Amino acid sequence: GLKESYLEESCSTITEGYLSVLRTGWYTNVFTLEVGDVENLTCADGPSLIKTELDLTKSALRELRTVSADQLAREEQIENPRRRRFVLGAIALGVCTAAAVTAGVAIAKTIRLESEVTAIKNALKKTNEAVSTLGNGVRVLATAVRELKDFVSKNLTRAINKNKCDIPDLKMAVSFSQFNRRFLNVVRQFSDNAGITPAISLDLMTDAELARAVSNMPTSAGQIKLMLENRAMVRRKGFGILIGVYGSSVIYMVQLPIFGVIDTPCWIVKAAPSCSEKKGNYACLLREDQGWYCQNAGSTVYYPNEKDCETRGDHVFCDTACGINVAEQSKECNINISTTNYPCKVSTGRHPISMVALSPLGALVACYKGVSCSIGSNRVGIIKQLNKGCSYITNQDADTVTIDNTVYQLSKVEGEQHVIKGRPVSSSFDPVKFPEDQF
Amino acid sequence: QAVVTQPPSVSGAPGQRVIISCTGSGSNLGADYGVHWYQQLPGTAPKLLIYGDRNRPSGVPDRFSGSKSGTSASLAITGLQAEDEADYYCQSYDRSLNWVFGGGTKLTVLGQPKAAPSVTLFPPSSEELQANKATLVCLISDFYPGAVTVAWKADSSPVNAGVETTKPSKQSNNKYAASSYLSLTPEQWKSHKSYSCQVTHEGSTVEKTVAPAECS
Amino acid sequence: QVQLVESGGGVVKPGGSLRVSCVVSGFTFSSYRMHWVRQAPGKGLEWVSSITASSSYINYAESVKGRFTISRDNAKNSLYLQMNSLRAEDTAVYYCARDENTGISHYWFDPWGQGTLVTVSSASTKGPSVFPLAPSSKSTSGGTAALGCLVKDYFPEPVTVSWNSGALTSGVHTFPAVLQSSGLYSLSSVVTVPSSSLGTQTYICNVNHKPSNTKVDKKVEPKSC
Repeated sequence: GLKESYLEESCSTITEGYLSVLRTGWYTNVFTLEVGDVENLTCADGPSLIKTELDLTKSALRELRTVSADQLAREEQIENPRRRRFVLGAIALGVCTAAAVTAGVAIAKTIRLESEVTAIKNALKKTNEAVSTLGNGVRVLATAVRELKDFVSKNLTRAINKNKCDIPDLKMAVSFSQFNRRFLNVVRQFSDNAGITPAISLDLMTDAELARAVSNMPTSAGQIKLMLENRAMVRRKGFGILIGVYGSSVIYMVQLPIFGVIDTPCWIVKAAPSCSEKKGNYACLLREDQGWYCQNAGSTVYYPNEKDCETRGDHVFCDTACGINVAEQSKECNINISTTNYPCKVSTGRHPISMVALSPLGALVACYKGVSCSIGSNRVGIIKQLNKGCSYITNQDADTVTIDNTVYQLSKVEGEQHVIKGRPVSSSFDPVKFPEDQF
Repeated sequence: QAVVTQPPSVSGAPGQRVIISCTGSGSNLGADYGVHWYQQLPGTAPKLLIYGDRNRPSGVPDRFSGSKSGTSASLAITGLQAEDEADYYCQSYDRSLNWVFGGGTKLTVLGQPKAAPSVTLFPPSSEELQANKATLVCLISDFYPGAVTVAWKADSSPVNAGVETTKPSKQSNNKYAASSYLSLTPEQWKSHKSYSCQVTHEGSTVEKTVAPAECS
Repeated sequence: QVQLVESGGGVVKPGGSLRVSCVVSGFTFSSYRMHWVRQAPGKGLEWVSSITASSSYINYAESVKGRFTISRDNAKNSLYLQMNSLRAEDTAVYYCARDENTGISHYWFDPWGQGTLVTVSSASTKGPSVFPLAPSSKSTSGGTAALGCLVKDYFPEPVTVSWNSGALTSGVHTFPAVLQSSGLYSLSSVVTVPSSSLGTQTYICNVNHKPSNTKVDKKVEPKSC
């Protein structure tokens, strides 16, 4: 982002301008829709707008009942999914979140017992917003929505009297497809994904009920201001569970993430093979420490794979369920004289292949066996030819790099790039410490 | 919103139990936010006593325990000693006021026997009368209960023009002391007959009298 | 090993400015939010400011809003608190406290600093005037006789009273200062001595004032009555 520093000593790059936010825990939220006594009244006079929608609502209720009854069947002491519908349904939630689906499900078992939902309904009798405590000390924020029940009951049964249906209106029929949209989409999502939706949508929680349910958590005044502006990524990392249909209401829960850390410097380290130690003797080194890094409490957290973290410009949305704690002396491998303080793992072996590693600001390229690799752009097709490798090139100097008729694009972001002068590694590198470069 | 309320002072006796309360409201302790306790010695900076409503940082001598429930929190000191005389503050988080602190209560141990005060009245000097100014200095020292009221009566008339009594302050030997200064002009210094610095100490009264000449 | 040192306290007239610092040591300064907590003399603590670990979100108290400004320097290990348009209700002691949190609902200041004092009053500096207090009747004989010298009307408060230049430390005790109607301090120090040692004495108290020197010595002698 802000500054990239090139290191000839080990052929690596570091970008040091990323403020970060790390997830810490989950905040739950229990809803309760209303559909009312739609199952009782019947429409049996001509096919028209009202007739074709009542059957839709009743069929949706039937499908929701079937999928809720089938939801308490998959929980056969299952913890490791071994089915196509479940393995492919658990990877879209995030591998690091697979340990969070279990926590949500275990919370679901507590709240679907008797005398638990009874408390929730009692807590919502007079108001649509009432925080309630569970039996095991956990606090649950309960939200109630009553759009249909205040439409099916008070100003629908009058119109449909004596089963002389569909005749005495042409406008209320249009409104019956207005209040009915949310419930149909909710049941469709839950029946399509077996009750475990992959992310919140504007059907589970509208934009009004997300800003109100994020300013009711107990948090600082900065973690709230950050969420009320990153509510897109908040929606992207929270999943909703299904509790069931208890009579004529739909109860489900939705898990909102909590950002425990809001500002702390972070950096990316990216590497590629080192050198032609001796022309024909291609025995050169390779850092295997790439990934992310962030500070939380004076102990840097390390994510070995870059897919575990995202980016929204400066802010970095990592998580603390897959982080690996490293000593805060790990930043000393960037000034490499083969220091014995922190043993850098790096690697060992003699099979160097030409590689390209895309950097946030520039790009780094290595060509060893004499492959025709050339710097390219848009205004000029071929600008210059480079020799050997580890020649880091900016994204202002070049716009594409070509290696074995395979082009790579470069980013347009701008930052104060830096280069650290240093001699590359020599023929013999013994004092480098001991990694495990296998598997 | 609302502020966190604490009792002004708490009194105890050695070996007994002491309870310090910290009453909140519906926006700070009603929204599931913590109550945190700090002990401030008379001369130093506060140090953490309990964090997270029940825990103890290493160093606290295991006799401090806390509890929070609803909109209240309490601190229990078992086996009070003579070294636990300080000020105790309780801290929370409020929705609209970012960090709220309690008023702060002071724990006072009652192990020391009462001592009567000793007062000294100094006649105005001869040198000070040269520069058309008159001052009377009255000193009070060596009394354990820190509650003294100073009344300056001239002959039969209580004068309350220029009385400047300070607050009692601790001395090295666990005793208290105070002073009361009164300003006068030289004309009325000699016009009256006598002056006094009455001191009250839980009912006990000590009187000292000075005269413009007092020569006989 | 955590150690927070603050400096910059002093005396300033109302409607002025003052910049207090705080230097950290022994921990990573660029990972912790830091606060500024103030305490009036003899009153309860009060929170003043806060700045996150990269100067992004800054929160001010309600009574100091629009007058203070907190800053940081993650490379020079310090945080600063500019003040402006100070008032007489502002004098206090300022601490810089690191911030601890559990993640969701617990927030506390664990390693408080040392503290510095800020005096804000409209009174002007002025050297003390030392007046003697000679022994008289009713204040002598008995077991011991009491005498001392009076120090009056000095605005800042580094006043030291030494009788034999620091050699007489037997029966000397110095009383606390007095806040007069305006901003003016006064105190008296007295010494109890036997009422039969007169004629052989070294009772000449030394008064030293640091901001304005105003060094002066006064001898005390017993007069009739």
